Amino acid sequence: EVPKEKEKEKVSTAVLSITAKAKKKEKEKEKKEEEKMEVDEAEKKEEKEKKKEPEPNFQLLDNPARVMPAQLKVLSMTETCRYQPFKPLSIGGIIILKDTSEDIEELVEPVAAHGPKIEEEEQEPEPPEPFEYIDD
Amino acid sequence: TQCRLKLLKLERIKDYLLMEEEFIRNQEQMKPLEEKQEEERSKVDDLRGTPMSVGTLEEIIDDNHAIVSTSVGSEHYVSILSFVDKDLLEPGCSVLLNHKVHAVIGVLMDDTDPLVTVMKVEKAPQETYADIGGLDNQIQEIKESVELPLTHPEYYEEMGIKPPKGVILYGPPGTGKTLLAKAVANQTSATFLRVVGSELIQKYLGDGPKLVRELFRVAEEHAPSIVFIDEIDAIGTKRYDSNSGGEREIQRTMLELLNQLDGFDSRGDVKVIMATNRIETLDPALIRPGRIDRKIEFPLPDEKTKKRIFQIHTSRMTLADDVTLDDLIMAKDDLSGADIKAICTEAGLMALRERRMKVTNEDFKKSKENVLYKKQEGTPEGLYL
Amino acid sequence: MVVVYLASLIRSVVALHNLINNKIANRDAEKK
Repeated sequence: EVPKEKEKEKVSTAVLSITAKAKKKEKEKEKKEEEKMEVDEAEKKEEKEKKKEPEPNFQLLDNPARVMPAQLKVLSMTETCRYQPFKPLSIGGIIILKDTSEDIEELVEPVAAHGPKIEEEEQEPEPPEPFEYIDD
Repeated sequence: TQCRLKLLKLERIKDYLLMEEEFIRNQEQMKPLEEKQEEERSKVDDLRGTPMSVGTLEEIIDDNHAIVSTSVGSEHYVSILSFVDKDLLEPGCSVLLNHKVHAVIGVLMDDTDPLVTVMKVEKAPQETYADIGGLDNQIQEIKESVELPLTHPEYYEEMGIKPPKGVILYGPPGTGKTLLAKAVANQTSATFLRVVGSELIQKYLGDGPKLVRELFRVAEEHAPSIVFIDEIDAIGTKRYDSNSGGEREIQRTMLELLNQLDGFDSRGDVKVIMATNRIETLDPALIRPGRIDRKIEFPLPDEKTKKRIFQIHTSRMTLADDVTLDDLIMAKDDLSGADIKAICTEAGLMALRERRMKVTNEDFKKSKENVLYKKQEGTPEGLYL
Repeated sequence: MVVVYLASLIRSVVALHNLINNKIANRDAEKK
């Protein structure tokens, strides 16, 4: 989050919140019949909030999320939609013939290269792409 | 009633807004203060050294020293160094010393006397002005004598020479001598120190000349001021022993007053207001002018004055519009303020017995015949005299 | 030994019947 930026920000919102509350106790304009224009205020300012609790299947059990219902394909070369030590369990998951690299032997358990099914095509696989030689 | 109420409601509400606005300033809102002053405090407290051992700052020497008396029991000759200046220190105050090695860190705090706390009572009369009417001429005089030379300098400066230095309020109680002292003091807002005369004669000897000089000297320091000496008849009347009565005790107290008021030691434009119910006990030297200036005499209430004196007592209670004032003037007259208080109390007393919780004309009338007789009875009737 | 056993004897019926209702509750509660 980084602490410093919040501290400037907090002061601003807050000073307003308490000042608005000051205006609410103060009523004189219960009696009035104004249309002549200059005010046309309620002469009270207030604030409030409401928020909803939910967020779907947060954790399966008390322990971490692990396997969960609803299925995804995740492409390789993703670690901003990463593989986890919580995902060995997940792998398999009634895999499709649209995956041309699919299981053929067991599990790798925590990570490694895993079996790619006997390929007849290279449509799903993507060509070579190292960042090795552009580093320097 | 209804006319007042809209403004009353608004004043309480304006004050609410004022309270609530303070909270937002101490908690969130900062611009010069910031995180920065917080750190200034930490840094100053650690250098300064907590605990700070209290001293009293009697005087400052300009060379980077001060003469301090530490309040622990043994005094120290400290340096003025660290977070204070010579001028920043003020005389007769409490100061902070570094605990490890005493140098005077500074004056945040002021020192109040032990004496002054007991003596002092707050200024304001419970009977509002222009409703201590009745000897209405007399009420005005005190406002002219004690209050005015402090309130308005213009007349005095053109008049020239020495101003007033007191008033003496004398004559039978109930003509409101205490209410008057409090009024002038309220108006000026001069520290009102109050001591009963009986404190001047207590068991210990020489306490009288001691208390009175300290009281005045404290009034000069906290000046401008009003000293009220309430009911100085006790000097002769009281004795805890032979030494506490008698001439030595009476003289020493009188003698002190004479030097203090106009004499060598003098006083400033600080006024002494004396209440006395007897100037029989009081000397011709404290009834002498130019340390009393105008004396105020209250005489017994007159037939017409008595109706106005009665109104004041009636205002403190519930307001009458059904009491016959003539019956009171007819029954007794050329009797004190204290007699009008006596008619009022007795009416309240009969109503209390029934558990009637008001006074009416009826309560005043029933009680009034017994009270007049009772006045005569207060002084001995013996067997049949 | 006597004191505890007497406390146990009154508590028993209460504690043992309730167990089945709490047990079921726990398994469901755990998931969220």
